[PDB]
Amino acid sequence: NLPARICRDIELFHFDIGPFENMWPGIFVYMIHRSCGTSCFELEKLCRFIMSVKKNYRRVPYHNWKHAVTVAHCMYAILQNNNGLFTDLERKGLLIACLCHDLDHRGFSNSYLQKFDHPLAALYSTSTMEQHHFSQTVSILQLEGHNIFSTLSSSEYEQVLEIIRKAIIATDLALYFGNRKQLEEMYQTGSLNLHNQSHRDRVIGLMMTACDLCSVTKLWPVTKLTANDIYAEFWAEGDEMKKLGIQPIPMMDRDKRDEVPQGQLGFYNAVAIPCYTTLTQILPPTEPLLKACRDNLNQWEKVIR
Ligand SMILES: COc1cc2ncnc(N3CCC[C@@H](c4ccccc4)C3)c2cc1OCCc1ccccn1
Ligand SMILES: [Mg+2]
Ligand SMILES: [Zn+2]
Repeated sequence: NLPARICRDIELFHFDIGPFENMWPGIFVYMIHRSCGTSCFELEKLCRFIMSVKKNYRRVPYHNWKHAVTVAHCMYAILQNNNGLFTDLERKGLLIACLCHDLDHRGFSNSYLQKFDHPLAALYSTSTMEQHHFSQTVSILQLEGHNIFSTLSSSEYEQVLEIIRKAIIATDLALYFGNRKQLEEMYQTGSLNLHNQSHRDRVIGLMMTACDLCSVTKLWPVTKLTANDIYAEFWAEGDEMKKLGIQPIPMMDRDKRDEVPQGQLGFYNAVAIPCYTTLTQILPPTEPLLKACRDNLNQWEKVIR
């Protein structure tokens, strides 16, 4: 049962879920309750799903259980401040998608898996980890007593899984660049139509990027510390690249760590600011994400001087 400070602060886009792991499941239950109703999931079925999801996240520095819940929380905040736009089913699916969207991640990029010749890259040639993440989600749903969608009709079940599939695939950031370009064209020609399912999928995709990247929308101390965990995986990957005989990109090369601030500038200019700029144009109540993103861009510019 949620303490008062969290009942309040959880509505803030910049909420941080804290260091107490055992609290995160109740945090997610509360979010899904508040967004989708307490009559919607069988409580002990949902609990069991949640613990099995936790168990199939790995102890990696960043792509871990904490990241998953944090991304779900960003989605909760977007959904709360955009009442009436998304269906019951969409809100259920998106929150579950966010919880599940990095299942069984190793802390390595699709590119590294492809260079390594990992079996997953043979099985899923594109969006490799993201296809696996969705595969893991289904496997967990098929375990005895884990079908949190058991009361929905067959049709609604296939529907919500497809919502989840597309949302998890969309977290492959390689897809974001084209998606966002399409959406910005749509916005500026006044052609964006939320009743159009393909447009709607794009908007959900962008929301999934926004949540996945949300470390850059927290207050600076959180953003800065989260970047330590992000780079710990990047640098581990570049070491691994060095071990296959391949010179890693700078971002993954620990020997170029003094360039981290310049790198952050690059990322904010080319990815984060455009992402939340476009999201605020479509969903104006998401503006606090953009403002916090800009403040962090200013902090990184401060570090450089
Ligand atoms: C919050 O920090 C980041 C989070 C990221 N999350 C997912 N993917 C990334 N990258 C994937 C490959 C390309 C990269 C990118 C794309 C466009 C411009 C810049 C970077 C995005 C990320 C890069 C980040 O900054 C790390 C930024 C960085 C870049 C270079 C050297 C040191 N740090
Ligand atoms: Mg991912
Ligand atoms: Zn993620």
